[PDB]
Amino acid sequence: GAMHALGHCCTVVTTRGPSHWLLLLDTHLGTLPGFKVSAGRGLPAAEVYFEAGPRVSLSRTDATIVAVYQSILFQLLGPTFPASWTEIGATMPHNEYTFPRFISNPPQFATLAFLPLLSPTSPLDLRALMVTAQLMCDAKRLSDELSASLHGRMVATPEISWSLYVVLGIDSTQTSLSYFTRANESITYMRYYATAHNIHLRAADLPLVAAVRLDDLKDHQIPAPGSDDLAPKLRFLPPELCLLLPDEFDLIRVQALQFLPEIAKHICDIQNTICALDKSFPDCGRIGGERYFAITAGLRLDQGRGRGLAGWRTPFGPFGVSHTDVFQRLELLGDAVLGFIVTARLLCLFPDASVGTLVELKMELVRNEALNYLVQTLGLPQLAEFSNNLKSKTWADMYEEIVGSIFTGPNGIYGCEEFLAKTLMSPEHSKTACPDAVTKASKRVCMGEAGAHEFRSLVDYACEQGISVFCSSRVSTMFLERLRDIPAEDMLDWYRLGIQFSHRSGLSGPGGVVSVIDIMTHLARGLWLGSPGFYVEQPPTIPVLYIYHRSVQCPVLYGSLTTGPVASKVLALYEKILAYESSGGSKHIAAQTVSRSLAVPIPSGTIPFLIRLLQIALTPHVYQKLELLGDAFLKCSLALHLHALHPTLTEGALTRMRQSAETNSVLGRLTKRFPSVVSEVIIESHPKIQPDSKVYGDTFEAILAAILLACGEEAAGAFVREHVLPQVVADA
Ligand SMILES: [Mn+2]
Ligand SMILES: [Mn+2]
Ligand SMILES: [Mn+2]
Ligand SMILES: [Mn+2]
Ligand SMILES: [Mn+2]
Ligand SMILES: [Mn+2]
Ligand SMILES: [Mn+2]
Ligand SMILES: [Mn+2]
Ligand SMILES: [Mn+2]
Ligand SMILES: [Mn+2]
Ligand SMILES: [Mn+2]
Ligand SMILES: [Mn+2]
Repeated sequence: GAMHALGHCCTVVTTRGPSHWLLLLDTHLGTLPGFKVSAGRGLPAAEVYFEAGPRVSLSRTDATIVAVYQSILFQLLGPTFPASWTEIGATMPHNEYTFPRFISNPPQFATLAFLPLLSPTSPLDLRALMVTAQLMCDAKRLSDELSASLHGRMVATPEISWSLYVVLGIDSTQTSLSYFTRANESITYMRYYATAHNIHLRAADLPLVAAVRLDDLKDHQIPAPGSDDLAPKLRFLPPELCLLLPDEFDLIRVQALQFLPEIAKHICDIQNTICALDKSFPDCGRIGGERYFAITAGLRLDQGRGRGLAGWRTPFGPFGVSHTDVFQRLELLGDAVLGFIVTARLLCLFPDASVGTLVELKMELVRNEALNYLVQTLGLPQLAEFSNNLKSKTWADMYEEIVGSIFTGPNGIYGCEEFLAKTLMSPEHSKTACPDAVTKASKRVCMGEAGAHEFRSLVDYACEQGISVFCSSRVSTMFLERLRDIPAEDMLDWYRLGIQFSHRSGLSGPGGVVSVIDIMTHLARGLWLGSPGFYVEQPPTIPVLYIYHRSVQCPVLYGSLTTGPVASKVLALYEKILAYESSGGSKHIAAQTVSRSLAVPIPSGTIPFLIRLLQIALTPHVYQKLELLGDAFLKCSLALHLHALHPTLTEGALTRMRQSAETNSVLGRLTKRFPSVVSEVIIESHPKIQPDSKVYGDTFEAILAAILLACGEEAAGAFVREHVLPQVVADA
């Protein structure tokens, strides 16, 4: 209509070859996921690929010049198609959508126009359109104009539904006057058209035409000047009813064009999917076409049905990866990121807890029985659709998939973390009168006018009522216990923070619902993502702040280190840990040596703190939790590095591969590649230890954590792809 014209380079491929087109959309739908179309309706199986182009503008005139070519197309497509892509699309029967059970009537309806292209690189020529359209307009009738120059050329029958055919050659063996037969009936051509279509031939004495109706021709190739490999479907028609199409409209071109209603339908499919389930599926950040495929992959647990997923068409992700495989490799990855988040946040939520109990709590939340509950609460099962022909499929899987999907979306870890906070903790996780002292204490809190003697009352009654805000029972129980250790005057900061999250996530106003469960939850959230660090039991409290190193910051919550209520807590630890008096001897020497032996560029002025975190990784009994964290991160890191490295592989492959480089022995050897000073301190702290010992692999994970903790994530990530990634053995 106006400048508004996003370009897309289509490529319709079939047995014969590729057909390119320039798709102009009046809307922003990011990149469009290709899709292949099964064999049927006269036309054979094919594949359609998309790929963003330039944002081509158009002067109203050029817009009318496009209109023309379009009508041409609509005419070559026949009467079974209304001259309007937008209409051809909005007429779609429900059974042809990716979610036929969730059809929405979106506000707008994209406008599309297809243009011919010689090569995926060729520019847009608005003048080449005239020439083209002219050719069509000045198209003679075969009876106006040898059988070797028409062989292969296309031609339709205007008076005959514009059906399309491919000229094979003039058959002088007979003429329109000739005869053909049926079981118990012999008729002349001329007569037939007069009887049926009720048309009166004029050049009845003209030599008939021998061509194959495009339908029948499905994918069969064209013989040579009648050697007629397979000629039973072959038919004959009056050169006068034949309108020879100009060279350009060659088979490839023609037939390829029979797959445009479908590209339109595709756009219609998408759009419909988007605004129908968009606010019903965990937001990933994606939009348009990618948000679509993302929804299909997460909601279409079963594969297409012969004909296809959404009609005859079946959308494939980058590298032609099925939505099925995508779900497979997003869960695998969601499982790991989810695992790492939990390990990190629990460490801080229970800085005094032991690894043992820290691992029990983890499962307590990452457990299938648990996630299968968060999924039920997310109302996903209802949207989940599939023909129960798929066997170890689980709801819980969907949770990890979403997590894996948020991460790879533009929202990333910041997204998974949010998704996580909301879901794992909720007032809907506990059951349910109350005294007066509590009710009044509730409101006062709802408006900050609440103090220390008002929260304790709230925690105790929530302590003696069995209030739970985690999908787990022990975790919840364990939670309330922590609060007991928390000084009342510190809880309002956790609240104002929890209530802060509930808001920017659109799941709550500026102020809480005014209930005790509600109140407790806002603390939970806040304490979940708020706690500064943990203790390395009998030597201070390690601060978890590898998140302030991320290139993108989120002050609204976390804030800055230059200073908030929460922010100040972490930094407090950070310094107190620098305020420690390094006993510098060897553990410090090894610590130093490891620092420069990273072969990785860590952010500046991050060294001193790193060294600290290294000595701790080196000293025995203390590296306990660091290892726990390293293990988790490493698992996440690798999965990622492989996920990117092998876009076509699935779970198993990806699993076996990363697990290969996680075994202690593997990690241990790495630990040895450090200048002996390291190996030395180990043996130093451990009497009569062996080269195949565990501590070797275990301290490595301890190190890895030390990098993440002090240098940030990506720094550690590079650490992994530089030293550990290389050790992954190939399935082959
Ligand atoms: Mn309908
Ligand atoms: Mn008549
Ligand atoms: Mn992917
Ligand atoms: Mn603790
Ligand atoms: Mn389980
Ligand atoms: Mn599975
Ligand atoms: Mn699972
Ligand atoms: Mn609001
Ligand atoms: Mn591991
Ligand atoms: Mn791959
Ligand atoms: Mn030992
Ligand atoms: Mn280990």
